[PDB]
Amino acid sequence: VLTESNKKFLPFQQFGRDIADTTDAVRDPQTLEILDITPCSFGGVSVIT
Amino acid sequence: AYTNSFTRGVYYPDKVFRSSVLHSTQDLFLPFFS
Repeated sequence: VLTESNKKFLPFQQFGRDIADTTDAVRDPQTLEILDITPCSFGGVSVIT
Repeated sequence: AYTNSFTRGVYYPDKVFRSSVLHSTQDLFLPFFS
């Protein structure tokens, strides 16, 4: 899920990576703006019976 | 002559951003106090 980011990228910086080597912030090639990256919601499913 | 480079010649190694983290990189650097 994208989201506008207040993050600062240097002019040569296009991808901001995570601890697990995953991009958690990107810069759109067309418009030079920084977008926040977040994997969609997930979780276990427990059935109570 | 000679002089001491205390903590000079440190740059950003890669084209990636990081925040509030300590990162370790192997790259051509200027040794401290050289």
